[PDB]
Amino acid sequence: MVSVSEIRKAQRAEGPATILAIGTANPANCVEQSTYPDFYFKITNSEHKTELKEKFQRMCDKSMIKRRYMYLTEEILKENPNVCEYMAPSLDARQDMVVVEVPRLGKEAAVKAIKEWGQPKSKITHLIVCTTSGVDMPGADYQLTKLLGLRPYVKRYMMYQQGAFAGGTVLRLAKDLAENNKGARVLVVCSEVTAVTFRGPSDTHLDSLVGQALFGDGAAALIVGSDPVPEIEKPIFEMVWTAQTIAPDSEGAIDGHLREAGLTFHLLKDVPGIVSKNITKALVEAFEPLGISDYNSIFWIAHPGGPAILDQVEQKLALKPEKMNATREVLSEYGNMSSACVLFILDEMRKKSTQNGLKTTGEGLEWGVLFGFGPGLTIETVVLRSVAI
Amino acid sequence: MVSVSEIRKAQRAEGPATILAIGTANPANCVEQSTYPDFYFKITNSEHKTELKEKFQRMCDKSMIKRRYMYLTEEILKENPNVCEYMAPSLDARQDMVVVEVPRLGKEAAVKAIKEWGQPKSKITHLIVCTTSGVDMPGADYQLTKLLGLRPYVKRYMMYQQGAFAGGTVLRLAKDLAENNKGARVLVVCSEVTAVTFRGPSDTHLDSLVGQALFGDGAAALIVGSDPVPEIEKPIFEMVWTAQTIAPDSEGAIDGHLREAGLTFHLLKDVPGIVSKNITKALVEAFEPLGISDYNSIFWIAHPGGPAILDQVEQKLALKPEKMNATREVLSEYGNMSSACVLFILDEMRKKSTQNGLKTTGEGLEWGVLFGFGPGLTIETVVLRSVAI
Ligand SMILES: CC(C)(COP(=O)(O)OP(=O)(O)OC[C@H]1O[C@@H](n2cnc3c(N)ncnc32)[C@H](O)[C@@H]1OP(=O)(O)O)[C@@H](O)C(=O)NCCC(=O)NCCSC(=O)CC(=O)O
Ligand SMILES: CC(C)(COP(=O)(O)OP(=O)(O)OC[C@H]1O[C@@H](n2cnc3c(N)ncnc32)[C@H](O)[C@@H]1OP(=O)(O)O)[C@@H](O)C(=O)NCCC(=O)NCCSC(=O)CC(=O)O
Repeated sequence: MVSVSEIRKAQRAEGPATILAIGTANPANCVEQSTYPDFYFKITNSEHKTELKEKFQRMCDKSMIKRRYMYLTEEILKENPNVCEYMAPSLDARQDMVVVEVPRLGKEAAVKAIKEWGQPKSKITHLIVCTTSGVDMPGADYQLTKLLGLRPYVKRYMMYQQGAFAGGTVLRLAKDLAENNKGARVLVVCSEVTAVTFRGPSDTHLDSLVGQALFGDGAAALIVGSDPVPEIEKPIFEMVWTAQTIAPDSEGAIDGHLREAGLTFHLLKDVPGIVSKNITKALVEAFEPLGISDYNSIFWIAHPGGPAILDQVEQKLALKPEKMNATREVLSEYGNMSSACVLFILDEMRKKSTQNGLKTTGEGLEWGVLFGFGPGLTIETVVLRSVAI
Repeated sequence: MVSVSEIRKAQRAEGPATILAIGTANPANCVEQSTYPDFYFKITNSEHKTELKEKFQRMCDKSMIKRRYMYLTEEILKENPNVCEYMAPSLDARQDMVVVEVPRLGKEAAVKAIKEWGQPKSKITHLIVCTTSGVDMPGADYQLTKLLGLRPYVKRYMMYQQGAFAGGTVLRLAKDLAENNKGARVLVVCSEVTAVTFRGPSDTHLDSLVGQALFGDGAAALIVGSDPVPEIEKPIFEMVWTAQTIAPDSEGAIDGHLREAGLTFHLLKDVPGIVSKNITKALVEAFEPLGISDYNSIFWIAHPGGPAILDQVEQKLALKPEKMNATREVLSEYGNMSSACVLFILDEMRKKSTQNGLKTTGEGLEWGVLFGFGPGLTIETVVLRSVAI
């Protein structure tokens, strides 16, 4: 009797998944980078490690980060000496921080996105939450449903322990949820808190130390939907095509293990080298089908894992220095916020484009690319189209 | 110049997401339930806790589980006393087990699904991995990509710390990935290992104790795609509609926290009561639009969190005793395997339907329902259509 073909035709959306609102938030504690080496070596009781402190000073001076926002404060760190050690049992304390802070910070960003969107939160049909900081059951998706008062029947996607490429992963996921479901409006929240990875310095673990110069906190929220209601909703960017891949010869480039001493990273190859070496193949896969091969002709969003990734990509491709302006401005004012970074960069780009009277939200250009980089080594690619004005 | 409308039309699939292959696997160690109370109280050094052992005997006798498969053995447990205690620092040891066992067991199930499917593994475009046992970076999705030799550009969805409703969550996700992307073939793997939750008994934590009578290990893998190639591929079930909701008055019904002592569950209400009280609303949302209100007329798959959930649902709705046969057979022969359970039940159902000469893979019936239950309290609903023969 019942036709599945008819149900399927009626159930799906028609146009491209579109970003309709972006909102961000960060912990209130602003930590200057200029003074961080002194602060970090003093709070971890490592002032005697003179040569290591000099190496960390050089890491901070080359970071290209001016400041970062951290949930962790001097007072919290003084109450948690095992978090200040390089390797001490401390997961319970870290989890107690981040199981609450991830959804709290995500809530602030989401409220800002929902206000911009301007439509009832009862129209949110799907919720994607993403974090690399802590895990719990029910997860941060259930907590944000409760905190925001979303409908209990919101369809949830809890992306845990994902890593820094997952701002691209949540976009890749939201595209399919919005496009295959008529009326669907997806709230996307990436919320990342360094309390799980902060730890003291050790001279035989310099890969862990460079994370202490770069990682910062923040959350970003999006509303994503297909078939925007003209003039009620306001498109910012459209998603057109996505990919994910594992770079060859990158085994163990970025490992991260969640243990009794928290989350510890381990770096085993040359991340800037691997990303630079494999970015062109990612661009030809995305843009050869669209007939574009001039990579200065598109707008750019790249996860700023560190400044060397950006510099080597710019050099490899001969990007004009300005292509990475929005990326570098986020790195400078917030540091590497893992999965959220790329979403802050989208917000900076559209805000500066609009503020400065450019013709599109993608710096006056039509087509754009967003890249996430992280453990695997994984590269996430999202092809975007800007919107006029 | 470029038309996004044309790209979107060309990029999407046309028909309903279809399950094209199912494969399962379990650890080799088969643990009888009849003797488990003696084994478990002896291995955890709790033989002196006489009244608690009697309560556990009653839990096991009412479980309706005949046997379970466990990665954990007597030899492993004897090497890990802190895993045998109710609450001892042990996450590092547990993580070391499950970061390897989750992908190993998932690989076995996936190979079986890929063999059934019969098509090149190079046609797998998307991979969803789901587990509640351990987390790592790169995740179990990267490990399975490597173990199976999938293409490096497979698009991955790593669902961590999800909980027992997530066999429904992976179906909900795979439906959108398959339906919105022409040609997409999704490998879905749920792989669940009790090494993260096993722990000794405590008479002030009886909610943790009932998990020790019920939780078992296993993995299940699916191939999901839209637009199956007639007679090359072989549809088993079609997905038509999905939902997820949070039952009212269920705050803290099933909490699970991942700590330095591993994953510990905490039960605070009446799960069978909450599920039974809210299942009818879930069924009317799913089936009122299809015009069906006789819930014996559809085929059933329900997460067997415990036998009381099943009994109270059967009683509430006046299901014939046979509706839950496939569900109860899985509970009996494997116990509660968290997210994988529901996928084992789909395999049992289609195998028994085919074996016994019924007309469809859904026990001779056309429409069916699959439910996942877990932390939140969350209910996942997936509406399925069977396939002839
Ligand atoms: C660290 C940088 C900002 C510095 O770049 P520069 O080229 O400008 O600078 P430089 O060599 O003069 O100083 C950088 C400092 O890094 C340190 N350093 C140098 N060699 C290194 C090595 N192989 N192992 C670890 N750290 C190293 C030294 O202290 C050195 O200063 P000196 O030797 O002179 O004292 C850049 O390397 C960077 O962007 N790398 C980031 C690549 C990446 O892995 N980031 C991904 C996320 S981090 C990660 O850890 C993820 C995670 O854990 O999940
Ligand atoms: C445990 C059962 C198999 C037993 O059911 P019966 O009705 O047949 O039996 P019964 O009362 O005679 O014995 C069941 C035993 O459960 C124990 N028991 C009874 N009262 C309980 C309570 N409120 N707290 C905890 N456990 C309880 C007692 O030992 C009792 O035996 P006696 O008192 O006579 O010694 C059933 O309750 C069940 O299916 N519950 C499962 C509901 C659910 O929560 N499962 C979700 C996953 S578990 C979870 O823990 C998830 C997780 O942690 O993530």
